[PDB]
Amino acid sequence: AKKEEELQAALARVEEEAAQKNMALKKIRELESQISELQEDLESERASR
Amino acid sequence: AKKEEELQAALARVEEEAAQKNMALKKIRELESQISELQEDLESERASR
Amino acid sequence: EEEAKTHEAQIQEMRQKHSQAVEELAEQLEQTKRVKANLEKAKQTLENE
Repeated sequence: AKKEEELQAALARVEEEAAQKNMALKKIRELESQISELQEDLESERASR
Repeated sequence: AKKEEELQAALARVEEEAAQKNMALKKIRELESQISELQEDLESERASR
Repeated sequence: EEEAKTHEAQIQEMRQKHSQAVEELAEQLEQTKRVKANLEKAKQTLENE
């Protein structure tokens, strides 16, 4: 029961950590997309200048 | 005996997920600084325009 | 100026449409690599049993 109880807690940590990792991964993709759009504006603004 | 190996595997998975999650935080900080620097560069280029 | 601006917009669309297609295909490729790591561990565990 000690290892079984501790195993359930360890498994729950993976699920809890996976939830935060999913949001972090999605935020990284969203932030990366904004960097691409910002880079295009810099090149377009610099080219227009 | 076999259950002990499963508990160690679950605990090790938390370290692997935590390591990958911790790495995402470092990349998120870089994107935040790059986004802030890109905004300043765009403002300077737009202001100079 | 209108022709250059219109022609320049075509290159901008290619940098986003083609990039999104490569990013979508690249995302699926990275998922297969992670699945290969999990499958490799199952072979060592299944072979031991």
